[PDB]
Amino acid sequence: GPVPSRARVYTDVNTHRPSEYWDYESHVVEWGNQDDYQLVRKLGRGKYSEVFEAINITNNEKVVVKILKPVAAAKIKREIKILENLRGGPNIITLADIVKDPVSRTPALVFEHVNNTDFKQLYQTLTDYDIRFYMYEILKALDYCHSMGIMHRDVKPHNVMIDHEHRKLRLIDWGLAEFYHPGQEYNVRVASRYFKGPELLVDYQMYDYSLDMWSLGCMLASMIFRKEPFFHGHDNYDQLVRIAKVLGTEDLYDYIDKYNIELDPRFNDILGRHSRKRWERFVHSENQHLVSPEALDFLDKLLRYDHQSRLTAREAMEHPYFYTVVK
Ligand SMILES: Cc1ccc(O)c(C(=O)O)c1
Repeated sequence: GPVPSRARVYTDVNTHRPSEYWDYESHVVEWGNQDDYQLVRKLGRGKYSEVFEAINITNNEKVVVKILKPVAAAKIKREIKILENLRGGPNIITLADIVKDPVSRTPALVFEHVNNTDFKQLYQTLTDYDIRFYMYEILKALDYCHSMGIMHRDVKPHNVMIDHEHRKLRLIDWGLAEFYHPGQEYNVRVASRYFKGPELLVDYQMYDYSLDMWSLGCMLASMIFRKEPFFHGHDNYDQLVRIAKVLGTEDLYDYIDKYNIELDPRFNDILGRHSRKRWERFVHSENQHLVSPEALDFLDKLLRYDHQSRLTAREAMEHPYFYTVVK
């Protein structure tokens, strides 16, 4: 069957820690007071929660309340533990409280206020400098959570909250996040279609932090090339074909050969034969001011089929693309 894989960094972070850290099922939730929070307006509803702008009446501060749907139980406890472990980390959303919602009778997570604007609202109109600046800020969040033994697994523009006026960023929605344990097989039904890594699309379960680096590369490609999304699949199958039209089929078959993966036979009639395209193929008069040799070299090193070959978050922070960013 498939050949096993291990992360090349932060491999054994969870193995050395006491079970209290990663055994989210044994965690005891310290319940706050639901009356401290007054709901103001509904911001949105996703698959697993409803999100509201609210006010913390004990200090008049604005907060965000995420009321969980009563679907999964193990999933709820995992999100709370991950948020508590990461609290105070660079550009990580701050969990302020956990209360029991009086109506839904489910946990409600209370977060520090952020502007009601996601990165998808701004990321197609940034300058070259601001793409570099904000990507460096996202990398600080990813290296921190990876160093803490956690993969986000849902990196996408909607999950990056930005306050452009204040040049501040937060990585949000840790509901799909998981503790990395070497040799563990994970569910491939994570991330949004356009940001899914080839490991998810070929059903390779022993993936790691590097999945977040492919999703980050998809975001960068969409920003520097002004193409939303960069890989525009009609479904999870066509998503891999769209990737193969850019990266080529030869490196795809080498990746599948290396990990001894059984590619779904559905692909035999749709994948075709494609050579790797040079990154200059995507450059045009409308995006050329966002492209540089450094941007293309950095993107090339994130968008690799082999998850073990992608830059790690710390390696990404060292790249020449960020030499222009004031630190
Ligand atoms: C601050 C904020 C806003 C919306 C959200 O959905 C989240 C979250 O899921 O963590 C956080």
